[PDB]
Amino acid sequence: RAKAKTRSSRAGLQFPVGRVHRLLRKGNYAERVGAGAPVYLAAVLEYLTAEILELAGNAARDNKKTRIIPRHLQLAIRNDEELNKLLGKVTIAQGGVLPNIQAVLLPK
Amino acid sequence: AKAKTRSSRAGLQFPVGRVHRLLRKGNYAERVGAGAPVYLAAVLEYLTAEILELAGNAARDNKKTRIIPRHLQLAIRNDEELNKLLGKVTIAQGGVLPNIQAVLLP
Amino acid sequence: SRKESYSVYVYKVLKQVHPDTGISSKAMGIMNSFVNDIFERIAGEASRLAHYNKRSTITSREIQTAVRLLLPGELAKHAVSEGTKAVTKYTSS
Amino acid sequence: KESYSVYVYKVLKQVHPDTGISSKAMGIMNSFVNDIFERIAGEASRLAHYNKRSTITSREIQTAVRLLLPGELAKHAVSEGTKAVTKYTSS
Amino acid sequence: RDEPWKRLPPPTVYPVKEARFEKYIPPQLDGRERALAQPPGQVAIVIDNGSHSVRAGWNFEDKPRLAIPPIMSKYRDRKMGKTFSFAGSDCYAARSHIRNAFEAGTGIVSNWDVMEHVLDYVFVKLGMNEDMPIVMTEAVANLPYSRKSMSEIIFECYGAPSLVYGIDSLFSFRHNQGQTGLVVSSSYSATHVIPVYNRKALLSQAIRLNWGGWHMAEYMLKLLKLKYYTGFPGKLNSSQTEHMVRDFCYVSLDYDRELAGYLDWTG
Amino acid sequence: ETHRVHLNVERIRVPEVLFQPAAIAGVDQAGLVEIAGDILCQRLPSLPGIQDAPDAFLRDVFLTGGNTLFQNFDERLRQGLMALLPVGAPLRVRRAQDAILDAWRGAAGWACTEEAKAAWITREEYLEKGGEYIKEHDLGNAFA
Amino acid sequence: AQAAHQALVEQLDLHSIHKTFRNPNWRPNQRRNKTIKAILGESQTNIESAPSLAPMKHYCDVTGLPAPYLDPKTRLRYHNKEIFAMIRNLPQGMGEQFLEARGAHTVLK
Amino acid sequence: DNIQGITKPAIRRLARRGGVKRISGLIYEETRGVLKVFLENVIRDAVTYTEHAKRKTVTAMDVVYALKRQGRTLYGFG
Ligand SMILES: Nc1ncnc2c1ncn2[C@@H]1O[C@H](COP(=O)(O)OP(=O)(O)OP(=O)(O)O)[C@@H](O)[C@H]1O
Repeated sequence: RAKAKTRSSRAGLQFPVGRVHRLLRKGNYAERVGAGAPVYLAAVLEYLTAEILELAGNAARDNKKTRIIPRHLQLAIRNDEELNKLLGKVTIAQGGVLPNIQAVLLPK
Repeated sequence: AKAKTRSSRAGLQFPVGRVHRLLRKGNYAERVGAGAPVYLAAVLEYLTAEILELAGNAARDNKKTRIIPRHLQLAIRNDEELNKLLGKVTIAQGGVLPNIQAVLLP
Repeated sequence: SRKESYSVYVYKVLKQVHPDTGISSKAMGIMNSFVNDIFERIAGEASRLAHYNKRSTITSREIQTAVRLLLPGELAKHAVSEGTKAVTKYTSS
Repeated sequence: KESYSVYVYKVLKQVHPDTGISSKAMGIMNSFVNDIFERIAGEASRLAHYNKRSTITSREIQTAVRLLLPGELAKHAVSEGTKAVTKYTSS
Repeated sequence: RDEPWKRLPPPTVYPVKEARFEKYIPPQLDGRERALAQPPGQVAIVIDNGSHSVRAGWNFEDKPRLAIPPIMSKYRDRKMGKTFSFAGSDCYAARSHIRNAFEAGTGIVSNWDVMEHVLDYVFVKLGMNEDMPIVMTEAVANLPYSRKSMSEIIFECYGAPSLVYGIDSLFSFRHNQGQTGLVVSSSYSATHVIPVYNRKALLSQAIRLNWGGWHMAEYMLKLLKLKYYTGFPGKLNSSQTEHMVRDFCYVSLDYDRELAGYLDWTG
Repeated sequence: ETHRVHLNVERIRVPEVLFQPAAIAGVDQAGLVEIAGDILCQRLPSLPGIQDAPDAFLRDVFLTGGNTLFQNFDERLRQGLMALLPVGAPLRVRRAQDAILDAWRGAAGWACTEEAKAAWITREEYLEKGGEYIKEHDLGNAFA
Repeated sequence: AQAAHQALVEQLDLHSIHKTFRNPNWRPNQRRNKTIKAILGESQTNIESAPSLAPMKHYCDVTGLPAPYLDPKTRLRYHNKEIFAMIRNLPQGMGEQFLEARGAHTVLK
Repeated sequence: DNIQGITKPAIRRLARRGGVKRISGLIYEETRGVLKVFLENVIRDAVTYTEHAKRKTVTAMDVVYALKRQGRTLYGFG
């Protein structure tokens, strides 16, 4: 047999096109799944992961920390219009809230 | 031998066969068990009956023999359990429940 | 063309509950929509239940559980009752 | 007990090389991955059943991504996916 | 500044020349009466099987009698209860069920149910009420299946004494009284380059470029579709772009200098 | 005013694809000038059986087809071949007289001669030899 | 009013004139009307088309002007910043049609 | 413009059906804005389904799917 080239690579991806394919096929989304479908879905999953993790590391640096934690993920997911629309009905454990105090309540 | 419909065998008006086909061919599962379409047909028949009963009452109260969309709206909104089941649902030509807030009356 | 619908069975049930009452084509469209919608809900939740518990069969027990999750209050109890009656008649016959 | 941990880690060490991520945060990110997977796959399945198709092609995944992700998010996602599928085809 | 469009003259505009019909149905029977008067061996019907315009006539004249596209169209009317089938230039391009005998983009006949009716229209409008030899053109390095099917339609459908195939550009060479040269012929389907050495074609080394007048029309249609970007309120047919190309295009002599200063305001 | 199409670049961009096909429209083939130069300079001197490759084929290069009646088309080909050929070749590029109608007239004049009579396929020859039978004439394709 | 158009449709017809020379013994075959791929698959001439190997002068594909540089997002040759502006705000579904007109679109499968 | 075809009287009637006794003049333009945002969201999805199906005509089903996608299930069509 010729050497096994992982599809993630054949694709230029870190994400597991293989597992994505199993999950689509064994996951009853339909009777038949193309190769294209796994590739594309894996890519989209990688992109969103990248965006979130990037914003989260930005937040972590802003707070002079080396380690991404839940609160960081949360503040990232809330400061972007697009990620906050994608995850607008999601609760993140140990995330906390964004700091917000109404104007009328502020000292006058 | 003579054919006996699974609907009649189950004591249902709703089509056990059609429900079985739809469960197989809708990609819901790899396998559909023999009891599943019987159960689902029974439930759909029950809920059909419940709404039609209340809609028939609504039609009678308006002195009409035909259920029009209005009667389905009145049937659904005046029962708490139907209104919780169909809270996010819009019904064409249904109208609204007569409801003026207390502080607006003279 | 061909376009199958639940209009037949809706009408059969109507003429059992209220024999003098009829149903408009618009109301029939709503009832056809309703049956389709709740079929999709219960079948969908039963699918998820099967997948979760690593089962490959939407048995009566999945449908029962789906019905308990989806329908509020007394509708659950009554729906579960009629379903249990139906499968009893079927399996005993 | 399979998790998209490995891959979350490879992406992290590609985008912020010296930064780590906590175990709890890894859990949350893995949940994120699973959720987005599920949503896209499900919308794709619906589109397939609605068009009487029985196959989830690249074109189903594309249209799912355009329905689900907002604005610039949607556009960039479509772009990345298309690029990936193109490279795959080339190889 | 009002200067660059104050003394600017009113525009001289050209209308659309779409390839419509023309009001002629001649049943020309004056050619057979002259054809039966000549001695035998010197009477033959010549058909140029052109991709843009099939031409046909008798050999003892100078102009061809019929010059039609390979367009045909068949119908059935239920409000009238009758099957129609007319072909050639008699199609108006109000109804269109148009399919062509030639494959779009290549001068190889592969739509034989159309070519049969086109030849039927030819033999009707020439006048056949009954057996003449046929000289017919084809494309360079033609596929064998197409020649087999064309010969089968000639012998079996109609009934002919003899037919012979030839390359039309080489016929135009032999009429132009050349002996040895390099025939470059840009047709409607492909542009051939054929070296001829002492009245003999060296077809082992002729080269066809895969571009032609149909490609001109289609690429012109694509660039007018992408130039007027936001939506143009008008039917953009292929044939009207072809008539735009016919009278509004010229090959520039020095292209890279003409092109870069073409869209300047002055002029 | 809205129902108007203006043409500026399309006058000289569309008939230019015959000379630069691989860049304007992406057809991955060669230009007309480059094909003519490949045949005149690299194949015909290397073919045995002919006497003069530049001194004979350059006496008459003429242009036949329907997609030729453009203003300044022969001059472009002449300048291209002048750039390719050695200095002193008697290049004389001209065109046919009735470019869209001489393809019919050539087979009209050819139709009833002795070479055509020695190249016909009669009906019994079609019944005996088959369908794909080729009388090898010097104008038709190669026999098979 | 439409009688002249009806007469023009009626007189321009093939079935209205009887075929006095068509052989009725002949019967058409079904396996015709193929493509070039199918005919080439039957015989497995017309392989005398030749490509090139030379530097190509790359022009713009929005306009026709000579353009010296392309893009990373959409891969379009473009002349100056106005054409760059119209490239980066064009509605979706057309940035692929420019590469369709130039060729090598590579649409998904 | 076309959004101003959603007239002040039309908006009044809809407010009346909802039990509204008194309507500030600023409500009319706010209502038009809110309606336009809602229609854009549903039409975007409806066109998306239409394109996927390789159709040029938007169908009732495309609208019903777009509404169900957005949690506003419509009974009476399909
Ligand atoms: N006056 C003109 N100026 C420019 N182009 C013209 C003119 N008249 C005709 N043409 C072009 O000539 C083409 C028709 O060529 P013609 O019909 O001779 O090719 P053909 O012999 O059918 O090709 P083939 O031999 O491949 O079947 C048309 O595309 C048209 O654009």
